[PDB]
Amino acid sequence: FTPVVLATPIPEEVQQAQTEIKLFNKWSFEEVEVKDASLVDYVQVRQPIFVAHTAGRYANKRFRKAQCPIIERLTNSLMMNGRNNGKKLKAVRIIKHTLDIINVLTDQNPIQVVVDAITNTGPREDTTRVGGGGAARRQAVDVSPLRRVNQAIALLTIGAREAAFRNIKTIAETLAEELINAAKGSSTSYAIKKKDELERVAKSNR
Amino acid sequence: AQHAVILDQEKYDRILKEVPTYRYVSVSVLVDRLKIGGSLARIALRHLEKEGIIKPISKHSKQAIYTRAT
Amino acid sequence: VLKISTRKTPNGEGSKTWETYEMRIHKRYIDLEAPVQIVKRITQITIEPGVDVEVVVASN
Amino acid sequence: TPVTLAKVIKVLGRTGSRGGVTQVRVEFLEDTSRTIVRNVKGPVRENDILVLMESEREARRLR
Amino acid sequence: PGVSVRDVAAQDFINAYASFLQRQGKLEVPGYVDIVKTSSGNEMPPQDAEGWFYKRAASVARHIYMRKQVGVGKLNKLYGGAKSRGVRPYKHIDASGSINRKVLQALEKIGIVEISPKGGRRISENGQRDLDRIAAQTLEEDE
Amino acid sequence: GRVRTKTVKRASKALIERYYPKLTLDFQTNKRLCDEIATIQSKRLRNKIAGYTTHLMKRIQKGPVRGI
Amino acid sequence: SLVVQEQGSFQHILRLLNTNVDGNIKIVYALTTIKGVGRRYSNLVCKKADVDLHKRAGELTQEELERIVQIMQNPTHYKIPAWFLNRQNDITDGKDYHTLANNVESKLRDDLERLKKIRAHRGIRHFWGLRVRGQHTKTTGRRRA
Amino acid sequence: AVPSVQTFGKKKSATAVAHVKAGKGLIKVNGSPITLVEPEILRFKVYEPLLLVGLDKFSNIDIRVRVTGGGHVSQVYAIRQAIAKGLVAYHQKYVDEQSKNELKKAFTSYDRTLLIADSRRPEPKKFGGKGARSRFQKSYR
Amino acid sequence: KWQAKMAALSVVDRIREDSANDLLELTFKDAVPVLTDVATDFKPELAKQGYKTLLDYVSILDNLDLSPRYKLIVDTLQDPSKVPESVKSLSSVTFVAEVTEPSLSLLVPILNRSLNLSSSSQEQLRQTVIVVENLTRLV
Amino acid sequence: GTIVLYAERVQDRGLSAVAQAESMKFKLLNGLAIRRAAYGVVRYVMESGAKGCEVVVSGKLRAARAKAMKFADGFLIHSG
RNA sequence: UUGCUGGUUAUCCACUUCUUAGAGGGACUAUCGGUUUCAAGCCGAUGGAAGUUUGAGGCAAUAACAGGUCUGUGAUGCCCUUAGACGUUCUGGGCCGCACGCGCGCUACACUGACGGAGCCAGCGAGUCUAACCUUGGCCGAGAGGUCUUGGUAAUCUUGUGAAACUCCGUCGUGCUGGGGAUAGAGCAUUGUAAUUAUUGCUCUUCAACGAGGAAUUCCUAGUAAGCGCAAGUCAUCAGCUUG
Repeated sequence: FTPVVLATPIPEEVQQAQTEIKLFNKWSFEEVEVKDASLVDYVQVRQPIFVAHTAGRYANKRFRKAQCPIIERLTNSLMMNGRNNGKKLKAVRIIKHTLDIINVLTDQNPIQVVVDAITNTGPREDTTRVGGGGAARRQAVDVSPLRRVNQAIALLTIGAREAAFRNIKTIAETLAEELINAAKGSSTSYAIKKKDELERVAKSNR
Repeated sequence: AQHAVILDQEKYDRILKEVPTYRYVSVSVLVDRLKIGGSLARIALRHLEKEGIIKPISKHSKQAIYTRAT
Repeated sequence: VLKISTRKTPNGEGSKTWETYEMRIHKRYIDLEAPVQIVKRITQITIEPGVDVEVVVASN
Repeated sequence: TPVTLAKVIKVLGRTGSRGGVTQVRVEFLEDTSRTIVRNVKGPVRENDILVLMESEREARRLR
Repeated sequence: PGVSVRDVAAQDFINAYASFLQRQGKLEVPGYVDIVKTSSGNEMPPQDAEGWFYKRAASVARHIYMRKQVGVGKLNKLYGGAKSRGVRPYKHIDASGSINRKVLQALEKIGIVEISPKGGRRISENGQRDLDRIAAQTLEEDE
Repeated sequence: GRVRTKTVKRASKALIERYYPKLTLDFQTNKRLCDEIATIQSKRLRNKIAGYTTHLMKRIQKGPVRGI
Repeated sequence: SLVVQEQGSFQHILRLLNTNVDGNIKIVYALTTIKGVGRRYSNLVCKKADVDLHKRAGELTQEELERIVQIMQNPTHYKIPAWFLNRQNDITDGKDYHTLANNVESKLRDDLERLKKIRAHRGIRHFWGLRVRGQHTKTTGRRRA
Repeated sequence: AVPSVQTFGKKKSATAVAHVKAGKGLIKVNGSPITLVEPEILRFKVYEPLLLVGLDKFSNIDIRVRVTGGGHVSQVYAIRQAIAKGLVAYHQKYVDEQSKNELKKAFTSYDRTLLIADSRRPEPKKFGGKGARSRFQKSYR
Repeated sequence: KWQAKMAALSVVDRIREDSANDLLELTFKDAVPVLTDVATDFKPELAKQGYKTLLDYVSILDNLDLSPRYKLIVDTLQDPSKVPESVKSLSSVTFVAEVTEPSLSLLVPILNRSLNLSSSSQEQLRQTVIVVENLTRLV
Repeated sequence: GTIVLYAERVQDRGLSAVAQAESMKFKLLNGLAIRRAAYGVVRYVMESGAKGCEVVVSGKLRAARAKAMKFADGFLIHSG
């Protein structure tokens, strides 16, 4: 593809990818596209990135959070339960291995699996605790799509956290089976369970 | 201690016969088949890449990833 | 910057409010090559209330 | 399972006691010119597309 | 080309030079190897007991290659990690000084490191020679 | 909130009331006129008074402003 | 590393120093169920006895176990220096012992009576069952009785 | 004297000074090539100048970056800012204005603060809490 | 440099080809450890040629007692992972011939390795001490 | 011989807080009534071309309970 | 084959980008659009190092509280005592005493981990004149520490404080387990006139509850919460505290 040799030799795989197409850890960003209407403009494939780390100021405005690339936003939600606050390099390792496991099981480009897991796990209807006379009757409401992406990322990663806790599976594998089983949503995953519980409670209280 | 550790004779044939057909294979999967502790799963993961059976796609310790050979 | 942090209160009652006093101290140094008369002239002169001058010789 | 899409055309304000619900006017994507008023749960703005799981219940105010 | 030890990744070089020091044999290991803890902020002896002194010796030879000089105490500050003080919070604790000083004397005995002026210990000519030579060999191995 | 106090507004008003030529519509030149013809004891207050004079120039030049 | 064939010489729970040891765990940490030997002592003993540490404790041919017992209860003879021992400079011999399994509690009880007969404050405090090392006892230690 | 510039890049307390001169195409960090930048996840974070813009334009120039301050992560953002700003300063002073515009346009079209320093600095903490915003836990009897 | 050391190894093989063995046994005694240091060089080509030079150079030694042993012995002089293996095989040799300078000079680096190593077992330390005692009382 | 004391009459000696405060204190120790003494201080400071003066006297004054009286004139700032 | 990586408080020359600190500049919500009693303003984009009052503070009104402090004061009224003292000093103890209840915290319940090598990166500080402070370097010791010198009244030396979490390679493999390190025993050192009611540090041994915490309840909106250590205050020694 015409590699260039310069005095500090950059390896041919680094030039191979990174000069022409600005693909991921190594996975493409032309294809995958979102398979749901809106949840476009709130899942931010293309802009592509090279690593899922960025010191990005997405917090100081009301909707700049949607410009975070969806892999980095899922990466950011991994570093919690207290002891793991901070530690984003661990989180990039977990995402990197999760994407590679997802390429092994169901060959199928892993950013498609991740984006389809976001579209298939965000609750389309939820519930709010209105007063209604003290013993607060709960009323059903619709949801905004940024809230759907928010809740989908929290449901996925909290399912992986609860699943990887105290068993021989690492967290890249529980993220892998959670993202796979939520992708073509199999309702054995934690996230599809929680999503349909939220929708059946809001269906009961509409 | 829950029938998961040592080296036993039938498990060598069970590793050489059933680690093929495994799409994704790692430490945790060689544990998770009601079988080996993680220590001999790591030993057998290095041994099944020594010849034949598995391709490593991803290297780094605390997450082994291996795939079926072709 | 010399900082001294102390409680505001002489007793221990009240919400714990703290107070960071500080004294700034600025230094300079000028290397000259002067004859000993002109040394004496510039060393006695430039007295100021609140400036400290220290003059040394022999740059070895 | 009847899904529906609807574009937010005019956000009307905030309702609910604690204030997290949004009064939204939505115009349907498929078979348009029919606008309704829904209560959404999260952060919404105009030119979104809501997913309406049941399409005919026009909400007005929450306490 | 011309290869310094700076042109090699650190763990690759330290494995190559530590395996070389292992194999070749000019050792002077202290004898209290495999009884010693390498720190007071540690819990166990080093898990690579047949070895690990060549590991520390190789890392110290790379560490004096990259600086003007280091004494014993900077190696004790470097190789000492955090100590779990029981139920009290953790703290930085320096490593074992006899380990690092006998590393420095064991390297000084084989001509790698010489006691410099301005204190400390320096890399010498027959240290730079050998370290750049095996750095070129380590980069050669991956051809 | 960028509401400007009565110091900025009354000094800006008084600067336009006696210097309407000299006081164009550009901030960077009114910034120098408030340095020349007024004595303002700070740089930040100078920039604020100069910005409000430029603002009142911008709305004088499309018809009158009540007061000035 | 490498897989080994290993016919049925492996044994589960094995009796030494008058107690049981789980054969299904690695030797250095399987010997610590014996009282009086911990992680460091067992590590050094299993080094001095020329034992491969990558062995499970059930593998362990009886020459290795006999060496382990012999070094464990004669430790100054096998150059475990003096300071690696929990009964140095005793109070009757002035030699250094290493109290092993069903002896170590005995020596602790012996130690206690040697205070308690002498009526020193640490002994009187041990016999009341209160805190001994000068801890505050107002707020802590409330379910130990 | 070769046509050479010097630039710098910063993050929270990390600074990295680059010397960019004419040469054969070596990129060095502290003496060591840029393929040795480890934490090793953020390696492709520091490659991003060298291939947002083509791996040529580094063919004829030599970059040496020296880093100081910060930690293992903020230093990588410092040195990628150093490489990027140094390349656009070398193109400003010696090549021409238009090619400098094309590099700056490519970097700004990506912009992980590649040209502009990250303006965030740590907040001073206050009394009554372990942080800047946080407080100590109170009891209300 | 390694090419100059390859040249020196080639001319050492030239001298070992040329001169007679009984004259060469003094230089055997002198030249075992330096060829050990060359066969333990990190550069693998220099290591292979320093191994081959040592192999031929011990193969000129006229000893029927250590004649099948040689291939292992320089192998033990190559890597000290074989020093636990080498003493147990060095015990099983019927030492009927007098052990002068080269027959002992080919042996005693192996014994020094089994002495100084921390990797060596107390069985191997005992065997090596027994060997050096009977080898001092064998001459 | 290495330390030289120099007197100096201070100038515009009403515009110092220390001079007026120890003046007020002596006039009170001698036994002036409190309002009179404080108004003498405040008027002598405003005569000296001040911009303002505050004289605050706390304590018990012929009653058992402590009070305070703020005798002021002119304009004083408080913050900055 | 030009080359690459280093060393040399002066072998010289030049420079001030990085560092320092004097004097200045810079942002005023500038420009544009929307909206608005087309006022004050508000909302979005562009440009910008900076567009929440740019971020954080310091100062902070009137009137009060029977708020707290007579144990900060040679601030202080009135009462009490003043030689068998309520003054002052010395010796020993106590403020640590333990069926229990409450508040601030530290360490944990593990594999997003523990341990073992290896990588290796800060910022605010503070430091010895009638003295023994911060301590590099060399030897001794498993360690804590010891000993001989050296540098520094400090942008100079300690100190690039080579800090910790973290990163890589491994051992462990889900087991109150190698998570956890309480409790208790023996030994070696340091500070001190004096260490027992264990000052503290180190080594070996002992190996407790704790499997994510009920009712309740705290703090928090961006370099912020949280994790992580470092310096200073106190200090002969001792930080699980506070200030940064």
